[PDB]
Amino acid sequence: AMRPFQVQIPQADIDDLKRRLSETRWPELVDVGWSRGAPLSYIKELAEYWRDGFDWRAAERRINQYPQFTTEIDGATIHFLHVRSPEPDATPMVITHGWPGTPVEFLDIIGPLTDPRAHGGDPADAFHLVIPSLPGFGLSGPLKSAGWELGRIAMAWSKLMASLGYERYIAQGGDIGAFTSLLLGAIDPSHLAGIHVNLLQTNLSGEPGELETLSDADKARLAVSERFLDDLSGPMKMQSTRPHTIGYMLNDSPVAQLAYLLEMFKHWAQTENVPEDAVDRDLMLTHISLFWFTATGGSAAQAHYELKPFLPITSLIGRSPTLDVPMGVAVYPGALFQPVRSLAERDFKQIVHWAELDRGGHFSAMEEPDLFVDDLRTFNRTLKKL
Amino acid sequence: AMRPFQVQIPQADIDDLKRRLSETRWPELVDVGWSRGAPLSYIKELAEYWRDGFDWRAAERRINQYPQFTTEIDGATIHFLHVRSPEPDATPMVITHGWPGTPVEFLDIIGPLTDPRAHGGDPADAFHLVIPSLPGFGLSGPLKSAGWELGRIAMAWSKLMASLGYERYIAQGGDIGAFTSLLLGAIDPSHLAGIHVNLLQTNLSGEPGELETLSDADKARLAVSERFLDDLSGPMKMQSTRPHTIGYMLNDSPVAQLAYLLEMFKHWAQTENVPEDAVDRDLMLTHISLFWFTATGGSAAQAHYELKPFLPITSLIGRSPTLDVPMGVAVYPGALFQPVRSLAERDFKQIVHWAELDRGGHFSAMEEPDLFVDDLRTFNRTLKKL
Repeated sequence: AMRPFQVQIPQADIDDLKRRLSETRWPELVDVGWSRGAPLSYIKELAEYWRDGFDWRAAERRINQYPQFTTEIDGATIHFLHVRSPEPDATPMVITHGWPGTPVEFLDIIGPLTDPRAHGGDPADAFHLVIPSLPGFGLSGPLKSAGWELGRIAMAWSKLMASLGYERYIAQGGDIGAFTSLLLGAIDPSHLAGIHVNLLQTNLSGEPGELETLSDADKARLAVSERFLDDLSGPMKMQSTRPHTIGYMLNDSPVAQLAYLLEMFKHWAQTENVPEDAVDRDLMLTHISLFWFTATGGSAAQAHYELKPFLPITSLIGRSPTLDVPMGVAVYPGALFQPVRSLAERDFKQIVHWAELDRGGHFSAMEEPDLFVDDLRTFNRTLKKL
Repeated sequence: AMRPFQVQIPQADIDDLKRRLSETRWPELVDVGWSRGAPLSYIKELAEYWRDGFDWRAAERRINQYPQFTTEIDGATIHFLHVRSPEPDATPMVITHGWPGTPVEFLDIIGPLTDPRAHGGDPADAFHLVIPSLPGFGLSGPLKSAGWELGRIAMAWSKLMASLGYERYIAQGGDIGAFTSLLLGAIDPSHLAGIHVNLLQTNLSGEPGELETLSDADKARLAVSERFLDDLSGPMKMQSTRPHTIGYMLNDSPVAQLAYLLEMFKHWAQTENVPEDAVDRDLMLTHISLFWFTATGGSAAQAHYELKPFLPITSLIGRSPTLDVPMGVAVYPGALFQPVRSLAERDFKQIVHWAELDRGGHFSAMEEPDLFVDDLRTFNRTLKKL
């Protein structure tokens, strides 16, 4: 049974965040720009704005315009947005965030996807949207028990869609949400209209002849991963081994929680100089505040521990089980991993949609809502012609 | 010029630590023992003892019985203990900690090393001790500028010993202190009586015939490293890429700083169930408080960034430059890396002392002061016979 939910942060918690922000003990660090983490000049000014200018209550209102629910599945609380189109025949779609994600990434796409008529679009392009928070993340709240490996998440998701009455839906996502959607392919193929992933990593099989078949451009695309592995993989390594330790390090300092996530907003998102290049500052702070207020820094960190075998820091080699479900792929230029189509085609036998976009990074929908919407609309048009 | 120094933590800073401790926002985490970080039951009780029972002023007094100084070398403040033996002909020795080290590791060995006569030892075994804090660590205070690669540390150390009037000394250490001492071998061989390392990692060269020459036991010893690399390397990976981020995550929460270092006291030290198995709790909290009070969590983290090329997460392969300086090696069973003698002999041409101890981990002197003292005494006796 679905229990109506609204975000309502107690006033005392907001007061506590402001107190902690003004009392931050700022470290003495050398100025090397963003090279070793957020520079003091940037993070201090942002932290001050976070305290003095950011309007949490307004952000809370913007989120609460969307119907939300919580339900219990397999021993965990799951929070989700459920936004019905005014078109009854809209195509159901579950959009799943990854780490460090929240449904707030998707505020800018919800309107256009669910109500295209009101956004100058074709009413035939409508979706009904389900936007859940991963177990242990943000509004789903912290975990009371562990063991949430990918297959368990996928099983949960199929139960959710089934109990909402959706017998045919699209599974969409990036990062953890991409894996979840891909696993839905094996777990719930009879109810899956299609899978769409906006972040795809393609592994070499490890078999001899494969490399020779790749062009210089394919190989360069595979080597893109080297930036993440060398420079950006620290948080994933920490979370895949000691997520509790990360918890202690995020839960008791707002600036710690800020500084940690600024890494993704600077480098995972596609930026030039600052996070604001890619994402609106108030949206970013909304996203970040969710983690802080829900105190799920540590519980969310558990996901990397649970998904260790799937981590690119664990292995970049090996065929995935074959997948016959209609599939769409979107390649964002700033994505940390870049898929090679022929490697993708090796395992995924019904890729019906392959799009290469010219801007946007890791948080694709969040960074480039219009591109993302146009893309998903095109994909669904293709599905309907099958 | 050497400026007399004493540790004197302002009372307000102690009051601030107690306030922050009682106001800790404890994360909701599942109970999986130590598997994913410090369990809540352990860290909460320790944090309460830290606030209510631990006597910082007493720890401060114990440290201040040793003459200390600060001096400026190559643009950085260096703090050091300087403990002269009552034997004027004692052998000078510089003992260098690593990460996450402090001179407090050595309180239990200072007396026996400098004044063996008073400790039932032979006065001929005496050392004069120099015990510096690495640039950016603890009592040396945070860095105002970066660029502190190993060679720069070694150059600094040779300048320090020279200006203290020591024309012949032993360089001793583990971890960063081991590398520093080994580099002193190339940088200051005319003033080096010998090098002693209590943590030695031995790299394969990468050359063909080498593996065949190793016994099953040698190979098993090389594979010991797998525990560190798989399970314990997160903090080093984070610090080698984003030490500022780590800074923000340690500087504004005592419990964060506690939880982070508990990793080393649990797993790097040789324990069975708890840190207290290996190290006295009050000594541990003294060590940990140093980082907190000096606010050098972030500045110390810089060392992994600066020493990236030397990191075992970076490379485990390649010959080191040949070294002809008289060398001593001590192998502690709980050390994270275990040296193979024949690999050591490959590069180090005058190993005169090789000892295999039966207890103790990473913080060898701290965990097993009597073994460590007996070992260094034996080593120096060997040097004198050369």
